[PDB]
Amino acid sequence: TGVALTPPS
Amino acid sequence: LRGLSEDTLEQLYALGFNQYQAGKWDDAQKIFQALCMLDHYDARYFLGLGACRQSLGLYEQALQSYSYGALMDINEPRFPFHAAECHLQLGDLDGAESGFYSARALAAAQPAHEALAARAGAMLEAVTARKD
Repeated sequence: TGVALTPPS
Repeated sequence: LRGLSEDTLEQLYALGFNQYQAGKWDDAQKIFQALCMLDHYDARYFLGLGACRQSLGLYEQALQSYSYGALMDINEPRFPFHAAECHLQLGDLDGAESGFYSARALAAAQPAHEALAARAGAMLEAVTARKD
C-alpha cells in the first residue's frame, strides 16, 4: 500500500 | 515561479497527486518539492513529498518531509503512520512503534481516520510482537 494523499479540490 | 495564486498552487497540487496516482514517482516528487518551497506551511505538500520518496525507497528523505509535516498539522495521523512505515523499512523498531502509537491516538480522536486507527493498531502490535 502507498500513501492515501488528500484529493485536490 | 514565486508567488502563484491559490488556484495555480491547487492545480500544481493536483498534477503532483495525479503523477503519484500514476506511479510516476520521480516526476511527482519534483512537483511536491516545488510546492513545499512555494508554501512552507501547507502540510499536504509535505505529505506528498514524503509519499513519493517512500515509493522510491528513499526512506530517510521521506522522514524529513513527514516530520516537518507533523509540525504543521499536529492532528494529522498520516504523518506518524507513514513515518513509522519508513522506520520499519529502515530497521528502526522504536521509531516505528513510536509513530504507530502516535498515529493511533491522532486517528482515534477523528472518525474520518477510523480505518487508519486500526491499521495503526495492527501495525503497532506487529512491531511490538517483533520486539518481544
